[PDB]
Amino acid sequence: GPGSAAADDGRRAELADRVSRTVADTIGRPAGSIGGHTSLESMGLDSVMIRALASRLSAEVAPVGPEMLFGLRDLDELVDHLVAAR
Ligand SMILES: *P(=O)(O)OCC(C)(C)[C@@H](O)C(=O)NCCC(=O)NCCS
Repeated sequence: GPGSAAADDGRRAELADRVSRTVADTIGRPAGSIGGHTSLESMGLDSVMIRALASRLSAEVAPVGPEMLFGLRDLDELVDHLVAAR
């Protein structure tokens, strides 16, 4: 039927769970605390954590450089890049 919240919104959710676990392992928090709308400032993602997270996302989700991660608002903007890279 009609798209909700968008067309192919479920294809982001398949990648966003892998992103959330990959972020959780980088910052040392429980995986249940992470979610798509969470700001990267609220997760403490400084330059060193971003350089680690880029390598971790390349190993566990899809290839990405830290130059993309410095441009992000939240994990919803990131998963739109990685779902399109596959
Ligand atoms: P990245 O190498 O671009 O930056 C790393 C950083 C630790 C400097 C950055 O993430 C940051 O927190 N910048 C703000 C620093 C600040 O407002 N005051 C100095 C705190 S020691």
